[PDB]
Amino acid sequence: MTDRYSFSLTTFSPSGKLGQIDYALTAVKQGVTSLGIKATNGVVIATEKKSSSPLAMSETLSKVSLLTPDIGAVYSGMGPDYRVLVDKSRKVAHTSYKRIYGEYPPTKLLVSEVAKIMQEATQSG
Amino acid sequence: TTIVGVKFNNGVVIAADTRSTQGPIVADKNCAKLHRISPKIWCAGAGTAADTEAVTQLIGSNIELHSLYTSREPRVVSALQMLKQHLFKYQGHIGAYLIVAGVDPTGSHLFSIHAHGSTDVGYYLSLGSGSLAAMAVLESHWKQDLTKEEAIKLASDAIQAGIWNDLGSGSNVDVCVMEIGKDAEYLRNYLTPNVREEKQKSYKFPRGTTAVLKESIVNICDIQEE
Amino acid sequence: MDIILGIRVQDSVILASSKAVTRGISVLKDSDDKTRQLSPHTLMSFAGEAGDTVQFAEYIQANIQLYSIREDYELSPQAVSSFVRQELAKSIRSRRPYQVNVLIGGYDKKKNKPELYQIDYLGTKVELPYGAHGYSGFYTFSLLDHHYRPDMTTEEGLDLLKLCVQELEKRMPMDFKGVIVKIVDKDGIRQVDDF
Amino acid sequence: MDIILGIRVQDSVILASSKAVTRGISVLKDSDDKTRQLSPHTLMSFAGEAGDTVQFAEYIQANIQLYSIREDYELSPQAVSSFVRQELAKSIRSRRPYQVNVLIGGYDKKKNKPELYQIDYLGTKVELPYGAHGYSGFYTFSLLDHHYRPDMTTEEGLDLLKLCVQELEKRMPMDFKGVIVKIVDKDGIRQVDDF
Amino acid sequence: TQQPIVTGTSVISMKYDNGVIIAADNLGSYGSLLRFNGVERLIPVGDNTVVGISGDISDMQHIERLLKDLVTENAYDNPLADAEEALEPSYIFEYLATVMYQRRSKMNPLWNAIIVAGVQSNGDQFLRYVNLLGVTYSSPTLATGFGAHMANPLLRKVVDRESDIPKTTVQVAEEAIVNAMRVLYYRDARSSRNFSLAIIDKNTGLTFKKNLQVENMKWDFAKDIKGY
Amino acid sequence: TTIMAVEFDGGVVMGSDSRVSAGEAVVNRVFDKLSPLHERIYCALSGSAADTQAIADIVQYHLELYTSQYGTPSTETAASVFKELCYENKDNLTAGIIVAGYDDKNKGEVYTIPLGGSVHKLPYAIAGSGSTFIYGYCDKNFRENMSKEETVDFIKHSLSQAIKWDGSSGGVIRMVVLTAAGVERLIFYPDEYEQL
Amino acid sequence: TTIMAVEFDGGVVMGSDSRVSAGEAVVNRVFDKLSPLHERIYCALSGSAADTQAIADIVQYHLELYTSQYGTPSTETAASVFKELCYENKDNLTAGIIVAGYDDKNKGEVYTIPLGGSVHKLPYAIAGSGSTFIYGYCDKNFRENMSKEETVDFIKHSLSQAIKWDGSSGGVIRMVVLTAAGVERLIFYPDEYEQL
Amino acid sequence: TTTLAFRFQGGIIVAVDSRATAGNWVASQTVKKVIEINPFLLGTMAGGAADCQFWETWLGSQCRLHELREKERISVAAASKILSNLVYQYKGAGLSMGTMICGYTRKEGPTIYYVDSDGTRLKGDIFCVGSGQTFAYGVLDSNYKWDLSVEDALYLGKRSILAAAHRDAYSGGSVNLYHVTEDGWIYHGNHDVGELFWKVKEEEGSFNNVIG
Amino acid sequence: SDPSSINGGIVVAMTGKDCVAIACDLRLGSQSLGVSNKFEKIFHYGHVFLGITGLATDVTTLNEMFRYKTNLYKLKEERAIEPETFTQLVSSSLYERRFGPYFVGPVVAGINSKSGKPFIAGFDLIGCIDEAKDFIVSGTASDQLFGMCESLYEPNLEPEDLFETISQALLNAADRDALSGWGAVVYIIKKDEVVKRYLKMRQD
Amino acid sequence: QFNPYGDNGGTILGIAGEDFAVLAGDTRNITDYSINSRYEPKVFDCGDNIVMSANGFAADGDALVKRFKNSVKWYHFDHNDKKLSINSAARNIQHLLYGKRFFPYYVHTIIAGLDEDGKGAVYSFDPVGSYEREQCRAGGAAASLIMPFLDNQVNFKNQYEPGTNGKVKKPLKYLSVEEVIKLVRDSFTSATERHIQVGDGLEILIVTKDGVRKEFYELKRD
Ligand SMILES: [Cl-]
Ligand SMILES: [Mg+2]
Ligand SMILES: [Mg+2]
Ligand SMILES: [Mg+2]
Ligand SMILES: [Mg+2]
Repeated sequence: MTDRYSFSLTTFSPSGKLGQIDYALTAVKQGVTSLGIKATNGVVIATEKKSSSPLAMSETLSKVSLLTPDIGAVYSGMGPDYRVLVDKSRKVAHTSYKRIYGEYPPTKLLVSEVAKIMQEATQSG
Repeated sequence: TTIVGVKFNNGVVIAADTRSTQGPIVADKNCAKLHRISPKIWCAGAGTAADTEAVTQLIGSNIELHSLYTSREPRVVSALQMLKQHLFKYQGHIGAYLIVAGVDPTGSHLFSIHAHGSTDVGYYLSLGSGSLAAMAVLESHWKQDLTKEEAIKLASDAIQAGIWNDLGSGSNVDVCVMEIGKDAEYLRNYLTPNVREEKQKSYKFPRGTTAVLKESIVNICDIQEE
Repeated sequence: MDIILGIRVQDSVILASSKAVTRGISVLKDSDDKTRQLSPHTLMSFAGEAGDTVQFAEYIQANIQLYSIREDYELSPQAVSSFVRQELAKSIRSRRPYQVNVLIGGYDKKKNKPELYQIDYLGTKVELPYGAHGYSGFYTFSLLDHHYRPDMTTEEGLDLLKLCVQELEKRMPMDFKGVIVKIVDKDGIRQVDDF
Repeated sequence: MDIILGIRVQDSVILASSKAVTRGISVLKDSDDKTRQLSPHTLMSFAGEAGDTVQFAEYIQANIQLYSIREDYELSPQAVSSFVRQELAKSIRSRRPYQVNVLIGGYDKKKNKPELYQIDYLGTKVELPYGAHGYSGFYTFSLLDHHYRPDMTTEEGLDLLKLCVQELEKRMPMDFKGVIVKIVDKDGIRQVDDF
Repeated sequence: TQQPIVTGTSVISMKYDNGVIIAADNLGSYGSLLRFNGVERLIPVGDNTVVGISGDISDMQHIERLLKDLVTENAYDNPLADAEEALEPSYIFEYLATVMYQRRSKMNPLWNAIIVAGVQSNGDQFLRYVNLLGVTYSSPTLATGFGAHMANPLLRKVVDRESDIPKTTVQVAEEAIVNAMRVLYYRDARSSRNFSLAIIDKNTGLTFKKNLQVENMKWDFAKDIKGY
Repeated sequence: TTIMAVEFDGGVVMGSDSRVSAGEAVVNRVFDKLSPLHERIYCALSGSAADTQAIADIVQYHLELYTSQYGTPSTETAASVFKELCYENKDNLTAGIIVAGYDDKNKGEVYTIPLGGSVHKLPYAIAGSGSTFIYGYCDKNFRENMSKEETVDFIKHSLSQAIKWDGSSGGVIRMVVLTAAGVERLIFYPDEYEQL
Repeated sequence: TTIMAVEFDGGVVMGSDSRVSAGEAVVNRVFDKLSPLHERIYCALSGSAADTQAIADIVQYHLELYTSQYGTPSTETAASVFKELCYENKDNLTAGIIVAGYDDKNKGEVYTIPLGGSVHKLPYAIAGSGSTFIYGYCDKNFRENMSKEETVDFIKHSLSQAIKWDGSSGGVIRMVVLTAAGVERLIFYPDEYEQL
Repeated sequence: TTTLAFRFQGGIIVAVDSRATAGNWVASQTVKKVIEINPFLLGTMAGGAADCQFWETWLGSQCRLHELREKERISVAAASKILSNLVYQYKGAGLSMGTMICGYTRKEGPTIYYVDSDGTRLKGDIFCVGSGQTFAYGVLDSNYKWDLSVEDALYLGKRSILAAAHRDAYSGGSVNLYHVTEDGWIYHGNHDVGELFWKVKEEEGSFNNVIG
Repeated sequence: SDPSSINGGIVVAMTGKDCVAIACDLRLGSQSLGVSNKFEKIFHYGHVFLGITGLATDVTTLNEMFRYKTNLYKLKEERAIEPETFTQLVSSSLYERRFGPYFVGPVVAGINSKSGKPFIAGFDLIGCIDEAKDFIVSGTASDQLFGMCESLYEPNLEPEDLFETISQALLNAADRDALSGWGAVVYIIKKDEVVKRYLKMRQD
Repeated sequence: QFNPYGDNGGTILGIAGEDFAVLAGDTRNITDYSINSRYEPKVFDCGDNIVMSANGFAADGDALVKRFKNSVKWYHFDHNDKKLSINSAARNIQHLLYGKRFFPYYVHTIIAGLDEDGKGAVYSFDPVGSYEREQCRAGGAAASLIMPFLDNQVNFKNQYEPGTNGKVKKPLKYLSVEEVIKLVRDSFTSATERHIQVGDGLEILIVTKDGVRKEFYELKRD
C-alpha cells in the first residue's frame, strides 16, 4: 500500500492552463446557483435546496453552514467537497486563531485559511 | 479556593469564591473561577490556575467543534470523558481539579474530576482548600428535592463557610444556575460581604514630589508620510 | 577557564584573558589564548567548562566566516552578539548545555564606535563600558567604577587594566599566569606582546 | 592546604613555609609565619585546619617551655617529636580531632646532629632527610630524590630548596605568596630574610 | 522523638451562656484498623472540669494518671480541698500546658491535642487548647485534628463572636455539637458512631453522657446513584 | 475499599462498600464501585481510582467492539482483556480487579486480577483494604451451590465485618445479582448491616 | 505470630501458634509463646523476640519480689508492670503483649498492651501478624460466659484460620487454661486443626 | 555586609555598611556593625549579628575585669585572644563570626586582629570582611599609604564602603566611620549611601557608568 | 539556584482616569554582583506595553518572540494588536511551554484604541491571567509592591497624580529589595501620547 | 521525625513617637490554612511601663514573655523595687534569647516604652538575641508589606519638596499619637487585604508617662 502518488496531478499545459483547476470551475458552473449581497447593517447569503428525491428530508442537508458565530458559508458545485471544507474551516478557526488569541478570526483571515487548504489540493501530491 | 456543585429539582447550581493566592499573598481579590466549557455546561477549577483555565478552553473548543459536527447541543458526559482522558494521559502533571455541572437534552448532571483522571458523581460536591468547610455545611443542610432558591442558598452558604474559615478562600461568591429548558444564568459577585473599609488617610502626593532625571515623548505611532 | 576582562575606551575595545590552563592538580599550560577572531573587526574572549569553551568559540567563528563569504559583508558587532546570545539561549534548554561565558569586543565601521558586549552561558546579553565573568568583576569593578572615563585613550585603558590585573595578582588565591591583551579598533585586531 | 617543606643537611635543618593565608575568596595575608620555636634548638612548622593549627602549635610550645623551666634542661628533638606524636595520636579518637600536620626541625646538642621529623594529624611520625605535607611532596620529592646528598652545606640546601619552590610556583594552581625560610643548627634558630 | 501508634480522632467543644460543652468519639484506631471501640477520651477532674484528649492513647493514659495524681496531691494538708482550694479548670490547664511545652523542649513530646473545658469559681466559662508543641489558644469554639476543619465552621455559625455566647442556650449548643459529631462520622475515615458528651454548667454542674450514638443519618439518596 | 464476588446455584453475586478516601478525609461516602462492562458482566475496582476507571473504560470499549463482530463475549474473554491491560502496563498501574459474569453455557464465573496482572478463576474472590479482616470469616462460611438469599446474607455479613474494622471502608453495601433472569441491583444501609 | 486470650465462665484461656521466623526461614517450628509470670498469670509475646523475652524476665522478677512482700498480685497489677516497661522504653522496644490471669475475687481477666505501651482490658484480645485475618471471624463468633469446651473450640478454630492465611504463623496450637482448679496445658497438631 | 579596618600613621580607621538582609528582603538599613567594646577598643560585626554583638559585649566585661585586677589597660593582643580562645571552645557548635578587634596602646601602637569563628587569629595592617569585601579591597590596595593624613584616611575608608555598597546587593544603607587613637576611638558620623553616592560622583568624577 | 531571583528586578502597572502607567527598575545582576544599571524591562508593540521580570535571558527572548508575533499579526490583520488580544497571545505562548517554562512574570499595560478603556493584566510563568482593575505587581520585591500599591492606590487618578503614586510604589519597594533598584523608568500612557520618565534613586 | 517548631502566623508593628510609643498586633492565630482563634492576645503589658510581643511560634512566644515578666518581678526583689529601664529590659531579653542560641525561640521580638529621658523607644530582636533601638519596626507574616509603606509615610523616603525636583528632601516633622494610630490602622487594613494570615482584629497598646492604654479595632474575618 502507502500513498505512492507523491507527484502533482495538476500541471501546466503548453498554453499555461492548469487543466484540473479549469475542470473544477466547470463542475462549479454545473452546480445550483448561490448568491451573496452585502448591506450597510448586514450581509445575506442564499441558495436553492435542490432536493434529489421528495422522500428525502432536505432540512437534514445544510447548504448554508455556520463557520463561527459571526461567519457563514454557502457553495456552488460538489456538496461532499463543501461538507469536508466546512469541517476543516470550523477546526482551523480554532487551531490557527481562537486557541492563540482567545477570539474568533476576522472574516478575511478565515477566508485566507480556507483558500490555503484549496490551493494545497492544487499543488500537493 | 472553595468550589461547590448542588443538584436541585429541575437543574444544577455551581458556586465558587473570588480569591486567587500566590502562597500567603493574595494576587486577585475578585478572581472568576466559574469557567464556561459550553453555553449550558459550566465548571469551576482548583489546583494550578493556568492548568484549570487551559484544560477548560481546550475541551470547550473541541466540544464546540463536536457540537457543530453532530448538529447536537453538547453533553456533560462528553466534556467529562474528554477531560478525564486528557488529564489521565498526563498522569496528574496537569494539576486541574474541576467540578463540572450542566444541562443537555439528556437532563441535568453534576461531576467532579481530579488531576490524575479519576471522576466522582453526586447530588452535592466540594473542591479546593475550603472543601471540608463547605462539605460540613452541605452535609448539615442538604435534602432530596431542593428548589432552585434552596439550592442557590445552600451553595452560597457552603462557599461562605470556606471564605470565613479557610485562609486559602475569601472575598466574594460567584454562582451559575443551569435549569433544564432555560438559559444558564451566570451571577457574578452574587454576594459581596468583604468590601474594604475607607482608609484613615489619603496618600495622594503633591505634584513634583518624585525626583526626575530625564523626560521624553515615546513614538507609539507608525512611520509618518512626507 | 578563569579571568576574562573587557574595557571599551574612546576609539577601541581592549580584551585581557588569563594564560593559565589548570586540569585539577597541575597547570598544564601558561600561554593559552582564550579568544577567537569572528571577523576582521570583531574579537570574542571566552571562559567556562573545558572543551565546551573552544568547541563553542570555533562553531561561532565558522558561522560568522560563512555569513561574511555569502554576503561579502562584515556583520556589525551588535548583529554578531545577538547571534551568539540566541545560540547560548537555545543551548540552556538543550540535553547538555554549553557552559561558556563570552565577551565580544568589536569596532562598528558604519558608526565608527567601539562596542563591548557581555554574554553569560544562559544567554544574558548586556552592552557595557567595561565587563568581566566569574569572580574577575568582584576585584576589578571598584577600580573601573573609580578611574574609568569614556574619553579615555587606548594607552590610558591599558594603564587602568594593569592596575586591575595587579589587584587580581594580589588578592586572588589562584595563579592565572598573567594575561594576553588584544586591542580592537578601526584598523582591526592586534596583540600587545609586552604586558 | 599550605606548603611546608623540610630538608636536613650536614650540620643544620631548613624549614620553608608559605606566607599566604586564604579565607575562601580573598588572600587575607601574604606574610604569615607558620612556625613556633618549641626550644632554643627546636623549630616546628605546621599546616592544616584554620584555628586548630596555631592553637595546637602554641599548646605544644607552652608544654615544652614548662618542661625546660621545671628541669632546667632542653629536651632532645627525638623526645619533643615523641611528645607531639602522642598528643596527635590522642587527638584523632577525641570528640573533635585537630586536623594539623607538623614538621619538627631540631639540632641535638648531645649527638651534634640535625634531625627532621614529619608527623601528620593521625600521629604518623617518620624521621626523614627531607619531608613535606599535603601536595608539596608530589612536586618537590622528584627533585630532592635526584639532588639530595647527606654531606650538603646549608648554602647547597638553600639552593636545592629554591629549585623546589620554583617548581611549586610553576605547576601549583594556588599562589602561596612565596616562603619564609628558617635554619636550625648548633647556634640555634635564625630566619633567611631574603628568599 | 516517637510516632503515635493507637490514636483517638477529633475532640470538639464550644461555650454557651451558662457553661461549656465538650464531646469525643469512643474509638482507638491502629492506623486504618478501628482496633478499640470502648475508649473514653473525656476525663473529668472534680465536678467543674473535663479534659478532652486526641492523638496517642498511651500518652493520654499517662496524662489521665497525672490528673488523678494532681487531685490526690491537692487534697494533702488542704482542709478546703472540696471548697475554696479545689482544683480550677485554669489550674489543670496551666499544669498540662507546662508539661506539654517542657516535653517538646526535651524533644520527647506527649503526642496529643488537649482541650480543657470547665467553669471557674466565679462562674466564668473556661475553654483553652494545648498540643504536643505546647501551643495554646482560646476561642468560643475549639476542635482538634479533623474537627478543626469540619466542626469549627458549623459551631462558629452558632457562636461567631464573644457577644453570641450569652445568646446561646445549652439546648442550641448541644444540638450543634451532636450535629457536628454526625458530620464528622460521615467524613472522618477514623471516626466511630459511638461518642461521649460532657456539659459543665455553672448552675446544674457536670453532666457526663456515655454511650451516645449518631442518629437521623441520610443514606437513602445512595439508591439513585448508578455508575461513575 | 471492600469488594467480593461469590459463585452460587442461580449464578454470581458481586458486593462492595461505597467509600472513597483521600488520607483520612472521605471524599465520597456513596460511590458505586460495581461498574458494568457488558449486560451480565460487572467488575469491582480497587487501587488507584484514575488507573482503574481508565482501564474499565477501555475494556467496556473492547467488549462493545467484540460484541458488534463476534457476538456476546464470555466472562473469561472479559477477564483476559483486563489482564492484558494490567500485565503489560504493570509498571504504571495500581489496579486490583474482580470480574464477575453470567453466561448460559458457563453460568456464574468469578476471576480476580491482583496488582501483578495475573489471573485466578475462583469460586469466590475478596479484594480491597478491608478484605484482610474477613479471610478467616469468608473461608469458614463459604459453601458451593448456595441459594440467592444465602449468598446475599454471606456477602452482607462479610462486608459488614470488613467495614467494621477497615477505616478505608464504609457507607452503604451495594450488590449486583447476575442470573438467567437478568440483572438486579441491591443496596443495604448502615442501620441494617451494623446490627448483624 | 498468632496469639489470643478469651474470658469464659470458668476463667480465661490463652492460645498461640509455635512458629519463629527469620525472613522466609522458620528458625523454630515448636516454640512455646505462652510464658508464666506467676502461677495463674501468663503472657503471650509478639514483636522483637529479644525485647519481649527481656521484658517478660523483668516482670516475672517484679511479681516474685511483689509476692514475697505483699502476697499474690492481681492480673491488673501484672498488666501494669508490663505497661510501665513498654511505655517508658517505647523508643527502644517492639513488643505487643496479651496478659491473661485468674484471681478468685476477679476470676478471669484479659489485658492487651500494644506497641505504643497503652493498656486495654477486654473480654478477649487477638495480637500478632496472623490476628489481622480473624478480626471478622472472632467478632462474629465470640460470646460472653462460654464453657471451657466452647472457648477451646473458639480459639482452636480462630488460630486455625490465622495459621492458614499468615505465612509468619504455623506449627502446633498450644493453649493454657487458667481456672480455680489450677493450670492445664493443651496442644493441638496440624492433622487435627487443618481439617476444621 | 562590608566591614574594613586599616592601620596608618594617625592610628586605625574602621568603616562599615548598615544593611541587614533575610534572603532578598532588606530587614534593616540602620544596623550598628561597629561594637564599642570599651572607649579604647572597637570590634566589627560580620556573619552572625547576635554572635558578634553578644560575645564582643562579653569581651568588654572581660577587659574591664582585667584592668580592675591588673591596674593597667589590656593589650589588643590579650583582648583579641580572650575572644578567639572563647569561640574556639564553641568550634563545631555553629557560631558564625568574622571580625576585626582594633585598639591603640603604648606598648603595641595601633593594632588590628582578625578573629573568626573557626578559631583564626591574625594580626595585620588592612582587613576587609563581608559579601562586599572584594570591592572594598580594590579601592584600599590602590590608594593605601602609611603616611596618609587622618582626613584622607577617613575618606579612603568611606569611599571603600561606597564602592562595595554600589556593587554588592547585600551591602548599603549608610557608612559608619571611626578613628582609633591612643586616647580612645572618635566617632566620625553616619553617612547615607544614597546621598553620599551622588556627592562623591559629582566631586570625584567617578561612576561615569551611572546617570545622575 | 532559583531562576526567578538570579537577575532580580520588578515591574508594576496601574490604571488611572483615561490612562495607564507601567514602571520598572533598571538593575541586572548575577545574584549579589550588580552587572547593569540600564537593563529596561518594559517593551512596546505599537500602543501595547509589556513589562517582564525574572530570568533576564527569557526577558530578552520573549521580547524578541512577541515582536516577531505582533509584526506578523499586523501584516495579516492590517491593524495594531490590542491589549486584550495581546494578553491572550502571552497566555497562549507561555502555556505552550507548560513542562519547560520561561522563568518570567510578565505585565501587559495599554488603552484599547477603539473603546478607549484602560487595561492591565499579569501572568504567572505558565500563563495564568490576573486581570485586576486596580494594579499588577511582578518581580523579587512583589510582596513590597503589594504593600505599597494596596495603601497608596486610589481609583480614577489623573495622569500626573498616577505618576507620583506608581513612582513612590516602585522606589520604596525597590529600596527594601537587595536585587532591585539601580535606577527606574515610568511610562504614563494616554490614548495618543506616551511620556517616559527616568527617576533619581539611591544606587546601592 | 518530630518537628519541635510551628508557625502561628500573626503580624506586629512598633512605632516610637517623640514622647510616646505604640506596639500593635493582629489577634488572629493560625496553623496552615485553619484559624485557631480570631482573638488570642499577642501584645502584653509586662509592668514598669514596658509592652512586649514575641511573634512567630506562639509556644516559644508565650514562654519568652512569661520568663521576661518573671525577670521584671525578680529585678524588683533583688534591686529594692528599682524600675527596669527599657534599655536594661532590652539587654536582659538578649541574654534570655541567646541562652537558647543552639535551640532558639522561633520568634521575632519587639518591646516598646519610654527611655530614661521620657522619649519614645522601640527595640527589635532576632531569634538568637541580636537587638537594636529603632524608630519603626514591623514583624511577622506581613512585615515585607508594611515596612516599605512606613519608610515612605513615617521617614518620608523618596519624597522631595515640590518645585526643587530632588534637590530638597521633605523635612522629617514629628507625628502625634493620633497620626501614628492612623498609619498603624491603614498598615493592617492593607496587610489584611493581601496576606491570608492577617485579619480578625487589631489590638494596639499605647505607652505614655501616664501608663499603658489599649485600643481594639475589627479587621476583615475572611
Ligand atoms: Cl543593557
Ligand atoms: Mg468504617
Ligand atoms: Mg547594593
Ligand atoms: Mg535595593
Ligand atoms: Mg485576611
